[PDB]
Amino acid sequence: HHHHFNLPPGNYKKPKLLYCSNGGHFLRILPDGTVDGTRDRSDQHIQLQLSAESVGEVYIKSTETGQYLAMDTDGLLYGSQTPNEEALFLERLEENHYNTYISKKHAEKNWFVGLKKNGSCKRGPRTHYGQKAILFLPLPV
Repeated sequence: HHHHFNLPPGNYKKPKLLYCSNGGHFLRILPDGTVDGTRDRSDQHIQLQLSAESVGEVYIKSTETGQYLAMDTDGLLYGSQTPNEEALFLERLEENHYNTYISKKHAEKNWFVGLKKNGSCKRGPRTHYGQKAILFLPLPV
């Protein structure tokens, strides 16, 4: 492993909203495959169902469209029609409180799922431990 194994206490029984403290946005996967953040809690594309593949590994899926969150070869998040290797993330506890998601495929480069204050996603290479952009809080829908 290239990363620690502190895991968050939550479970995957129910869908969640992934709230980013950085700018106060909910992770969103649009129908056209676009990924970004929105502060609008009424949005129908922010409800996400997480599921464990192996301990500490998860798929993050739009309950509204069935698209899986994934990060491509150049570090961009996108919504995938199918659950592939680019869609697996290492879900870990951070700062003894938050949830962070590292791209499994690009774990050695420390590429995280992250939202900027303006609500746009961060490209993998631009993320890193210590940023507020990578810190999420899963909230009930």
